[PDB]
Amino acid sequence: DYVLYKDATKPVEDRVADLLGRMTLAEKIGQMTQIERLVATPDVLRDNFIGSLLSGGGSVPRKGATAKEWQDMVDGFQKACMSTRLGIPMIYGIDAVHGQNNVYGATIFPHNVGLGATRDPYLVKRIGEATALEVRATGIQYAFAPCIAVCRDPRWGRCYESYSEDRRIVQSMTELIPGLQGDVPKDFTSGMPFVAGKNKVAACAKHFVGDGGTVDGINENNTIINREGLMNIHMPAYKNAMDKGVSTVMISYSSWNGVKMHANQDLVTGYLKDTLKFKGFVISDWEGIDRITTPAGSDYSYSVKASILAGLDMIMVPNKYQQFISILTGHVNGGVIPMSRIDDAVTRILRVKFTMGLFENPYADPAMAEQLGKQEHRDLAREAARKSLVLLKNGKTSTDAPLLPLPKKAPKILVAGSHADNLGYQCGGWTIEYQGDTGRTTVGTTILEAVKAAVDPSTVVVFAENPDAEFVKSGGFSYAIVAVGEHPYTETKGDNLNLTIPEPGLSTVQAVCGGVRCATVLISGRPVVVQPLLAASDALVAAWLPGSEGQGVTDALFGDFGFTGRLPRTWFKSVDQLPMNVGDAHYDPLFRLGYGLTTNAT
Ligand SMILES: OC[C@H]1O[C@@H](S[C@H]2[C@H](O)[C@@H](O)[C@H](O)O[C@@H]2CO)[C@H](O)[C@@H](O)[C@@H]1O
Ligand SMILES: *[C@@H]1O[C@H](CO)[C@@H](O)[C@H](O)[C@H]1NC(C)=O
Repeated sequence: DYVLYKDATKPVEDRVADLLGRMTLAEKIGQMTQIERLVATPDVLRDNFIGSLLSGGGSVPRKGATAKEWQDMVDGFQKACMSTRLGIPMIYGIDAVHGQNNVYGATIFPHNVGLGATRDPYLVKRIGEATALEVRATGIQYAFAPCIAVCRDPRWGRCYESYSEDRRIVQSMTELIPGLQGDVPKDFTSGMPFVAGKNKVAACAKHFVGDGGTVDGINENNTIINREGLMNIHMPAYKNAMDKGVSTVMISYSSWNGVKMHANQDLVTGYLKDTLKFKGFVISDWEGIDRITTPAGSDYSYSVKASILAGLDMIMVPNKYQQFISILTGHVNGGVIPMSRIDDAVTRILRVKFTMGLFENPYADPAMAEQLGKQEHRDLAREAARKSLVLLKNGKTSTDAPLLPLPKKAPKILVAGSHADNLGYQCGGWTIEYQGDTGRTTVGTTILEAVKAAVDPSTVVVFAENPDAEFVKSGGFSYAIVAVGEHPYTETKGDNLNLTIPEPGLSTVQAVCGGVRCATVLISGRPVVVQPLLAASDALVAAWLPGSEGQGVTDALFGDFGFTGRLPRTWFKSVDQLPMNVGDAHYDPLFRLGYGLTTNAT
């Protein structure tokens, strides 16, 4: 009664081949199908031999769910999968792209653009490490991260998910990968997948390729650039990912010179697989195959043929699994898609599952639950937040006293602005909900809370969200901290041609700073029109989307640490200049990539 694939002491490739040789067409196509937990039931998982599940943004068992509730959900799905004839465990994926961010009480790290400002790849690794633990705390084995897009136009609604417009910074930050997955061994072959074990997670380098180079930063659009620019800008970090053993790669919605990435056999098979020698699995984006056609979904039969022939291994359906499975089955049965293509896709999927130890530990570890939101992880996020801040101005004239760092002791201070006490706003998109949200959406410390935690007990802290000029002038304030900026957004909702922050933002800064010396904290996913905020402010800090740990902000405002962050993107003078990147011809920045003022700790 020995079955070689169930034997944990055998080599991964022997286990993969042994299992593959036993599988029916239905079992094989099943591996290739990922479905939303929203459509999953025990019978659906068993009857369709489903290979993977995901939670999309905001797909949660319930609002407020505990780590254990997540574990019990995942384990209930796994129980169903393990009960099939072959008992192939599912892999569960989720967008843990700045911590385990769909989950209440999870540590929310700064978004990527802020992490780019740190120039600290070891920090990002340690964030990968903490994120894996917080993901495994919820029973989940697979994170759709890192986004290694090189955003070339900040009008893109996902620019905050890019570490930098400079491919070299992005390349340096692929250290997230061995943080999430573990360090590959001495003699590792570039392109092979790797995950250390049950305390780590499979990663996903996304979105292949040129997602950050789209015309006018239009999300999911066309990236018009020759092979040499594709390979010089958008590709390099994928090779770094191969060298670090990234387990999966997700394909972009975007097109390259008019060809849909989800149908690009030359790039997916010819380049990623045959040239970079990637041996993990390639996954679609969410209804990515549907979007091959215009309109989307209008020829699903073609979407399945084109994508699987292009070299995609797993399809994030994620809802219409019966139609996907029926169509791919028919294509195989009719000789349109050879068995060799199915066998390759399934080889890769199983290779990742076996390598990461999923057949040995298919179920959650309840002892890991307490990793969620752990104070050591918050301290890390707080460090990252502080390191991400870029000080853009610290004095209206070169002769003024520097405003920062501020003194912790003063009779009375003002904290103001729409973003001074709003956790959701300081977290941005991909936090609790897909699009993010407003207000106290999870566990954290707002800027106002951090000020109160930082200041001398004699210091009276006044909060006013949008005070008028008279209120400020009459307040007897020593100084003000005013926080304003962008509202949370994701993907196309963030595509923005004007890049001016919503009002009241500017008007609040003008009223505050017109009455008292002010430090303006700008919360944004990207450079936004900033000359008017600058002209009003004594000091101004670009804080990006710093996450749950607002004490990172006050750590630098009050001089516990000096400002060290440096712009990871060009700050434009005007949106009419865009696209404009470091190294262009017409390069006329307000602040060049690399700019950032410093302070010393007090
Ligand atoms: O979340 C998986 C995958 O998604 C796309 S966006 C996805 C949201 O998760 C889902 O809740 C919403 O209704 O649909 C959107 C896309 O239309 C994303 O490009 C990718 O990075 C992410 O890993
Ligand atoms: C780019 O966006 C326009 C709408 O702005 C749309 O008509 C077109 O199909 C898009 N192209 C691609 C390749 O996504």
